[PDB]
Amino acid sequence: QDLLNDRIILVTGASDGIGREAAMTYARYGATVILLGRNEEKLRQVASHINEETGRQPQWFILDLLTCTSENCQQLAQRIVVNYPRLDGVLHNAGLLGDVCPMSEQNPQVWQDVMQINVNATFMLTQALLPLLLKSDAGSLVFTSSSVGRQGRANWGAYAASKFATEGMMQVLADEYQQRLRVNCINPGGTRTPQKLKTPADIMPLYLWLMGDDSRRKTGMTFDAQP
Amino acid sequence: QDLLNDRIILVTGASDGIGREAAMTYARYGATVILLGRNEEKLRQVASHINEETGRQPQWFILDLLTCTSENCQQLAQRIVVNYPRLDGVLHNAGLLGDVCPMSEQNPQVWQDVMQINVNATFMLTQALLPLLLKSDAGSLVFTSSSVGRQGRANWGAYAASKFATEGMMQVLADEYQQRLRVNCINPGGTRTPQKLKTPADIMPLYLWLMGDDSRRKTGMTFDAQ
Repeated sequence: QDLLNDRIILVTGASDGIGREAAMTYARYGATVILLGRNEEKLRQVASHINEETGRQPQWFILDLLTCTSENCQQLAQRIVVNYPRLDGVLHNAGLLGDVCPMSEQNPQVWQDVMQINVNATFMLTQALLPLLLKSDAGSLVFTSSSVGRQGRANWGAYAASKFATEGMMQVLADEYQQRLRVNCINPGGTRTPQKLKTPADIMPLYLWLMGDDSRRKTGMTFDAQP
Repeated sequence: QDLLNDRIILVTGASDGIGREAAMTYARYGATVILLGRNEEKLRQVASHINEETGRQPQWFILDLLTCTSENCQQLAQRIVVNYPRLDGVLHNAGLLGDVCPMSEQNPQVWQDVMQINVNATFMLTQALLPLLLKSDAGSLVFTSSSVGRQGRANWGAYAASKFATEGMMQVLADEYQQRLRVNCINPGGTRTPQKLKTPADIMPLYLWLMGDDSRRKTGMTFDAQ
């Protein structure tokens, strides 16, 4: 089907399970996909597979969210502007889980890395990409949340803190961009990272819906890809 | 009165604003207060005023949440252990507001600093002080939140993200320390940097209540001062 024909969508963390699947799904539904990640070799392989499966070859760009500066993000936007006239969607799928252990045991360097990737670099990249999103007829900006971004639970430490921060950033952005951008979060749920869990392919309907026109009047919300 | 007699309470950001008022109020109600802050001159001043009002002189310790490492926080806790048998309360009042302006205009350096102070260093200091809090009969740990930690609103940028993170941290801690610590947030609301708004003295009732016995086994909650 053709939901995303003539839509240009950037996917971060594009080499991991959910990111790869989202990139492939968007391409299957007609999108021009841009892959972002740390490792050129993994991105090239993802792009090659998408091309084989869809006839569409995504371009890719390198950014390491753990260490990037705002200037690096601005340079990435500049590279995008040479080849693309707008972004219709940005899916922020990059992330670090970090330690799953009590607060008394959480490693402080790991905590700082989780916050730096999930919150600070995600913010910096969003800022760099807002002008391109504003050029869409209806840009859609999607962050990745978690159940522990809405109710903190024991052992989830930095990840929980970072996903609450993500919900808050999303809400601030949605308020600022009423009638200009749609800004929402997806909680993928527990995914096949065991036969008890759903696979990334199973949770794709919500990923598609948030990028297609059916969700144009939806902003400021957090959605569960499962339940 | 004597609500806080024989309670040892550590207050961060004690050298000004709400922190200074909370330290002075707790001491007036009988607490043994420990002042934490970045500025020695100001901490000495506050300690001197408290002594004038109570006849008991609080100790102070220097910690700068913008710059401190985990090891610095551990060393601070070692210094407290030399002087004190437990902590009955920790009130995290230190924070940075940062930029109030649209997300497209937020300065990324200021954003990083708001997150470092309000989230990372607040976490690292909490971690260092947990063993002391567990030595209380009923330790109470209190974070500072905001209305924009529950509903994000335009222009509040890093502060909002950091106060959302603060609510999440509080909730994780409250879940881990069920039946062991009281862990809650206070949203002070709009207070003194203006003549129209409440002063820090006016919002103290909630700050006292969370440290006194009448709030025992209230945990995992966020309160408006309000």
